[PDB]
Amino acid sequence: HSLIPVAKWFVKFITYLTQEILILINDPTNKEYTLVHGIFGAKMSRTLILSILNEIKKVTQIVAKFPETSYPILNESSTFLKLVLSESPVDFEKFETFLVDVNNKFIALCEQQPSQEREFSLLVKAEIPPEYAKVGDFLLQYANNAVISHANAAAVYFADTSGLKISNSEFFNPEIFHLLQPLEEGLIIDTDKLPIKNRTSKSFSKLLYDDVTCDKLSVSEISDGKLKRCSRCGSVTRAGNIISSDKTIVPTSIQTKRWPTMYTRLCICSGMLFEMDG
Amino acid sequence: MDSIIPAGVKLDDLQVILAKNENETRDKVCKQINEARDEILPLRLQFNEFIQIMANIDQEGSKQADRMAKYLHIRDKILQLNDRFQTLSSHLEALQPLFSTVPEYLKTAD
Amino acid sequence: FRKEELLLKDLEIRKLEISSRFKHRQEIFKDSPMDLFMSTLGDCLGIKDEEMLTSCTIPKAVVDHINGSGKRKPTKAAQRARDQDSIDISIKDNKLVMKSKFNKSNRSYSI
Amino acid sequence: YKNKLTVCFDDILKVGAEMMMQQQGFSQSQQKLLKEKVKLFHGILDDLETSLSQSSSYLETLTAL
Amino acid sequence: SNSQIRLYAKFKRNTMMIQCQIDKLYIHFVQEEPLAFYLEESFTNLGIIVQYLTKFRQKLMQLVVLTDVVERLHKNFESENFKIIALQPNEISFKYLSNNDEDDKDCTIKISTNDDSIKNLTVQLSPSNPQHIIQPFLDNSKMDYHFIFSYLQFTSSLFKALKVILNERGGKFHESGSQYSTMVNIGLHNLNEYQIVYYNPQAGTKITICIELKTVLHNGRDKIQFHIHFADVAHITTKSPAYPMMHQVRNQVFIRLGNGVACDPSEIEPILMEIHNILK
Repeated sequence: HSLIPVAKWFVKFITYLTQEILILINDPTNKEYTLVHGIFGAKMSRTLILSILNEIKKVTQIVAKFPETSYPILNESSTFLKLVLSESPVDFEKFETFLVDVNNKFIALCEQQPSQEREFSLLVKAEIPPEYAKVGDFLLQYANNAVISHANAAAVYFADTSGLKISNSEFFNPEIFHLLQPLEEGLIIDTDKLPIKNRTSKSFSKLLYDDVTCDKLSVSEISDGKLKRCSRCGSVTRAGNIISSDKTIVPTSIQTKRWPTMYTRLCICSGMLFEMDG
Repeated sequence: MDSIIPAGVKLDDLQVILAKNENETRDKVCKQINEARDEILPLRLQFNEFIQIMANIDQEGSKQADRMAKYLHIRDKILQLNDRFQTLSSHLEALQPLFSTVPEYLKTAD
Repeated sequence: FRKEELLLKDLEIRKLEISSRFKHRQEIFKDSPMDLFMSTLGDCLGIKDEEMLTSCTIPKAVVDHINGSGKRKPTKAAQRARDQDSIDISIKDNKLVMKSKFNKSNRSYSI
Repeated sequence: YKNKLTVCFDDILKVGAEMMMQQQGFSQSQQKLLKEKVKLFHGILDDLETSLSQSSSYLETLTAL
Repeated sequence: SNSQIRLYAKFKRNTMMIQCQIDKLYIHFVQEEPLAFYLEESFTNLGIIVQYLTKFRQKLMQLVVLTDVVERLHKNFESENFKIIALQPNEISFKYLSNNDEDDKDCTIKISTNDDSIKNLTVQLSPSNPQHIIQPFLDNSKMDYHFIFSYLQFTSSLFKALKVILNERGGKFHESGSQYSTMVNIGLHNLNEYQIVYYNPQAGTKITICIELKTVLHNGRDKIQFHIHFADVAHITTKSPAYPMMHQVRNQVFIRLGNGVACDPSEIEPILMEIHNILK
């Protein structure tokens, strides 16, 4: 049951990259949307998603092979897992072949001309060197006919993929998201110089969504003071604590240690997690 | 109600009848088409209001008697909806003999 | 741990009761979409059938046959059929009666 | 047009019949079915209004002629 | 001797609303200081002071709310066509479109004032103004006046373009026997969309163009753009007699994703004419 909130962000993520495919075709000269090139260029990411799609098929096959029979009421979580995959706006099988074909084309190009900077460019720079300008044109042309032909073009463009918490501008509050002191004064800032409403860790970030299980944060979980913040990336998560009964399959007082207990002390970015002050 | 235009009468006979009587039936049919035109819009407005009520069913509800009142109200709403459907059916069937000449005129002019 | 067992048993009984409920409802009031809508919506609210009002009147033949207390005796096959069904169904004065067989308390059906 | 207006309001309840059946989240197919039903109801209302206006104009022009 | 009361008052700032005609209040501005003005009454017995004071208080609340409305409009209607024609205590006659007529009020706003603010701001639109087709929806919906002003400023260019389109067909006899079988009329669903359908009774064909207000995510922010596109019903095959012109429009147009065309309102009026260039 607890995997369902994670899967919502999993589907919400693949739609953002597919949305950028349609936008980039009309205007290939827009430099502000060059992030789409690097994401597909990463070599392990294409394999990593394929592995995720592989285990998703294995899990669904195993669940179909070994369903829950003693209690039909408990089949909702298993059934919902099948439904969310089929009801996705873009078919996973069509998207699976999309990344597979990119890997093969990007391997033959290495044999055509030996180069090691392109591996760095596709992973870190998220750009294509000017000497390989012809390679960039291939991504625009081929992506249109491959997967979009089997999906709703109008729906994906207007789909609500906002709130992905990808950019830093939507992590910290807009009041403090700017340079506060000149470079001569240094980079570290004493707390006393912060604005009065911005002198606490509660006002530093957007405390709306969770970062580990990708679930919406209710008012009860905000006010209990049991949530944690990362001192490195500004992430906020209530991991490592017992979840409320309303988030369980059935409201009950039984305490169960959920998977968020892995990140009790270490954040996702190897940063330290601390109890958020109230 | 009243059948000003007899059934089964030809178009030319209706033209001859219409040419006289100082257009009392013309006034009646003009009033009928005017009220149909002025009725078309309020039906759309109240239908949109019903859609808005249905969409906002999960708001402004805290007591069970509130549900009694609201759903009695909506059942009454569709009650006058069916009543208005019957009234517009009567209006169109009243003008049905008048409209019956149009197919004959079109097929003769073909 | 009998508490969770009885909760899940009650949930299964509820879902089968709802199944029988709508399969019977779709045929008893097939002629009136208004009546079906308002009946299922009121039962989603949790309204007892003795309080809500009906616009149309049902025939009395089904009322006589469902109980059989009239001149025609109920069929023994009909008795077995109503025994195998999970809901006791009968109509009193143009209105049917619905009562839970396991829980006699005010089972709220509201969402 | 007489039958279309009757069935459309019967179908909007029929389209919802399966919507509250599961209720007795929301499926995207049912939501888009409701959307297309309401938009076609509006469209046929507009078409009937245009037909009424054209028939009326024909009425005055034939009466004048 | 003159049996009159004048209540002189003065504005704290050079408010541009003083340039507008406020004669239909029966207020007089002072000649020697243009920020000063008086309210006026006439009396019998003088002792019933409350009648003149309450009428002055009412006229002063009316003026204050009118000034607030004018300031909000100036904040929201920053355009070169914005101008006030006639000033009245009970109605507003201002021009914000490109209508050439001086005395023709593009938008009429009726003033219904209460003890503290305007009870309701009803928007009335001139019949010559092409915006009059949205009048019933504005009347029956109690939306925010600022939101109504925002919608009007956002859709003014669309209104001008559709005005040109409808005036193309509405032209008088040009001594040409080109009795076109296509008539242009406006279809309306609600305030969120405006629809244009081309009636051809001779050919028995329809040309539907729907313009909806759909939100799209842009750089982490949601924006509203006009969704000019053919409806999903318009899955017209190659066999339709009228299909050539839809196919030409699709080939020459279909931000294009194949079906929809989202456009900036500052650029809708040239591109719509580009669509209308094929139509005309």
